[PDB]
Amino acid sequence: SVLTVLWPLNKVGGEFLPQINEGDLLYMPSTLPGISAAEAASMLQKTDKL
Amino acid sequence: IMSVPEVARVFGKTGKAETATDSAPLEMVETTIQLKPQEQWRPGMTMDKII
Amino acid sequence: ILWGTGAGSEVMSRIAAPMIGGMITAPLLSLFIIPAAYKLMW
Amino acid sequence: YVIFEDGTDPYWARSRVLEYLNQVQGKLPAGVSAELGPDATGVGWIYEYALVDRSGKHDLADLRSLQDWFLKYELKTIPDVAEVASVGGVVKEYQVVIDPQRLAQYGISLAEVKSALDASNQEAGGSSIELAEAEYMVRASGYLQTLDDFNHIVLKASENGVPVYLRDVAKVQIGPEMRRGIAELNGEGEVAGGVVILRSGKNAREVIAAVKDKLETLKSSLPEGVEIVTTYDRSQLIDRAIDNLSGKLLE
Amino acid sequence: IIRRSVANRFLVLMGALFLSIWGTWTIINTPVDALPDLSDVQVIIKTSYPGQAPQIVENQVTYPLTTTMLSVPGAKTVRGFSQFGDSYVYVIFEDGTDPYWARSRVLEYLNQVQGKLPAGVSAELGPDATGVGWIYEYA
Amino acid sequence: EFIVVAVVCALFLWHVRSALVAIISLPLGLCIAFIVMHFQGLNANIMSLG
Amino acid sequence: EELDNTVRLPGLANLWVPPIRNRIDMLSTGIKSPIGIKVSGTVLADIDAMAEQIEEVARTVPGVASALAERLEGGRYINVEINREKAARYGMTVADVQLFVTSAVGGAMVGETVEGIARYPINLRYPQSWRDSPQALRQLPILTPMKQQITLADVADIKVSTGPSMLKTENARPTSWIYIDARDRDMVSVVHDLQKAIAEKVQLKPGTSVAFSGQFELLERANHKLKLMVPMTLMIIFVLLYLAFRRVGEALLIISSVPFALVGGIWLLWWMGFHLSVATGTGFIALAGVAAEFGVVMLMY
Amino acid sequence: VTSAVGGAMVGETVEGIARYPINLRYPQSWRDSPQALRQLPILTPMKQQI
Ligand SMILES: [Cu+]
Ligand SMILES: [Cu+]
Repeated sequence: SVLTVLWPLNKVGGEFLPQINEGDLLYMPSTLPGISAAEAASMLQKTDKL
Repeated sequence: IMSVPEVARVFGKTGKAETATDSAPLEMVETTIQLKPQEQWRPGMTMDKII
Repeated sequence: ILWGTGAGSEVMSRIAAPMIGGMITAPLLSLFIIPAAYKLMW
Repeated sequence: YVIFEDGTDPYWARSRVLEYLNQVQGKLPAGVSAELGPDATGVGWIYEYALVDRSGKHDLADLRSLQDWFLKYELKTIPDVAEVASVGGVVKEYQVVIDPQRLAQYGISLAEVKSALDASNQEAGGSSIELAEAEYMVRASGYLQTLDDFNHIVLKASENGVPVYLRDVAKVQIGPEMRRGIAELNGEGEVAGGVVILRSGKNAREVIAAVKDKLETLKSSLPEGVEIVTTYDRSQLIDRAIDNLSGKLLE
Repeated sequence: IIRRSVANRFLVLMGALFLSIWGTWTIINTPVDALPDLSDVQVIIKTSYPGQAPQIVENQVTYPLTTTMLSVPGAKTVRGFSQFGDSYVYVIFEDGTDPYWARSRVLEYLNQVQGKLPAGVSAELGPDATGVGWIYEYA
Repeated sequence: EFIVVAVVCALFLWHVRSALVAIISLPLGLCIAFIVMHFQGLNANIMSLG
Repeated sequence: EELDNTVRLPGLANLWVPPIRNRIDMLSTGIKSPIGIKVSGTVLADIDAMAEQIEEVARTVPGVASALAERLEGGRYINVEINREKAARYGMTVADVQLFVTSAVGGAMVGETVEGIARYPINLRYPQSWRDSPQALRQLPILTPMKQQITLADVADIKVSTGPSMLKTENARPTSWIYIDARDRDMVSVVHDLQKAIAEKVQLKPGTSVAFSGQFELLERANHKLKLMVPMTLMIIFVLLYLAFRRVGEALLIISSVPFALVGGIWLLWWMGFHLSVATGTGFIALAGVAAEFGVVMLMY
Repeated sequence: VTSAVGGAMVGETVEGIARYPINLRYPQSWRDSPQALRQLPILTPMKQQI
């Protein structure tokens, strides 16, 4: 019966600790170094509409 | 000081040295004298006989 | 705690499960392996 | 030196003294900086080491420099070392020497020379500009970094001109900053090295052990014909004391 | 050993309601948060330049700011972001160092630095809250 | 949890002031833990509660 | 899913996080990447040129080591290198050339006006039209100390060039922190072989040191301290195992006894889908505690 | 008496994480002795040489 667990303990599914749920969401990307301040306030309005 | 056959390394500080501890003018000669271990090199000769 | 979560139960599960599964398993263990092991130990 | 009764919390202590330090900063000249002592007591000095060159290839002025920016930074990382004090050597000094006949001839006052000197070794920027979609940062040269550059400084300049260059009133040569402390090793000669200092009350043995492990690693990056001789190692007395008494008790 | 508590069943109950009145007030009044503070222990030293560049923002200000800082007690790392406009320097201590003691120590060498940076530049001591600190966002 | 616990007990003891025994048994244990955290500060984060 | 799929755009890689954990995320100056190599250096040239040596080496040394020397350099800059000789002929202090590069070209604020408990700033600049483009900028009008009217181009050469978007540094010295990492394998064995390999055939330039960090520094203290704790925790346990009935036979048996229970317990994870984290370890601890209880009370019977 | 006679540093140049000082003085020859110093050449605001 113990052998049956060794199987799971060696494979242990995958992933560790939990990523907890908060009622809201933060959106953060990998963004490119240089952009206009004009384009920024724009590519944010659009983003805030989508 | 180096002549003395007992002494090993010697270091000469004649002034202050970049720490707010050392408050020594340039006349203040402060040399650290490392002393060779005692199997070397002498009979009689004690720490005080050295001084 | 295992089939519902309004807020903040993703963590309790991880620590909970071992109990249930281990608790179908732990009592059974007790029922059977106190004696067999005690009479075998002497 | 400021003194408190025995056993005042040392950190509380230094914090209190600091209280009125800020009031004083504005009241003293520019060249003056009021410095709060290290953290270690006088007892603190542990590992003293010297920085010698095996050959002549590496310059005396070059060593103080080697110990100052590369080393002192490597050894201030170790856990309980407070500050690592530099000793001896020569501080590379850019030196502008004026000539009294040259000044007279061109009528450029010393004040005139100092005013431009302070005024030609600075670097600045000016926002970005929306060329293409990306905004490009605007910057501008200005730092010194060529003796020739020190020469081409302007003093007396004129239209439909010609101008006076600093090279016209001074000889700019790299020199040895007036010495305020001189480290030496035997007859081996004048040599700059650094002292290690132990932030009050922390196993000296342990700290040194860490240091000796760092220096072994560094010798790898060291230049040609230069080594780190230990001038002093508090550690050993620490040892010699322990071995002596540990053996006694068994006996 | 247990029996010495039965000769006075009243004791443990009166003891117990000591716990009752005390219980209700300690548990209820106390702070409630989601998640534990766990950014770490640090001081967030921000500096502000209106517009410049990284070569100049580091060279001009965060150099004066990171370098004086190596020497302050408790400093594990003196790592910082320097960038167009601003120069943030983060200082780190071992876990559980008294946070206020902490920030006080770092401040020690801040005064030494004020005179060495330009006029437009003010070196700012971070807020008091951790990153977790952000609560009520309103527009 | 407490009523389900108590309900189960009732079935294994054919009812009883087990529930009363439960309000004494666990709520006080919860109470001591609430006190102890306060002693060493800490925050009532989700896990402490978890 | 729906969101990450909804908002797609160029240059934008989408990451979605919960408030608390996110805000926590930006201050902790941490290197998530399990491993990471801090390369300290006196000058940028050394460290970056070296940083690329580590891209190739991380890739070759067995392990799915994704190596990025620097994603940093990506800023676009305008370089006004001031010609001291050409500015000299006009008797201009480089300082003053800059006056046109700073207040005029950009627009550093030159004072703030009060309106009572209020304080708005005053900006002094050349019009938009003279700052529109590098060309517009090559003709920047500079009025010399001798009323000599000229253009910025006369006093300096303005080029364009890519540069540093941001600079990170460890202790006043500029060090590039590469992010190299494999996943789900305790990369403790992957570090030492790598460190000697680099030392054997790839050399570091004088005035430079190298260090590793990330998670790797973490386990060695944790894991090692945990492992020590299993003897410590067992030794204090055995003492408190044969205290009620006096004999160690039973203490032996409890130890044999628990793992079985853990077994039935972990198996539940598969059933529901739960993964094993420190949280499951904590569960497990609870399980072992409860079973040990009955072992004792049941042994007496 | 300060910059010329002695030589107070008048600025430090950067070489990246490095900072060496700049000294501005009259030559050795005009600082050799009190006599050398009694003849220190001072150029007045009115180009009066003294
Ligand atoms: Cu002395
Ligand atoms: Cu020329």
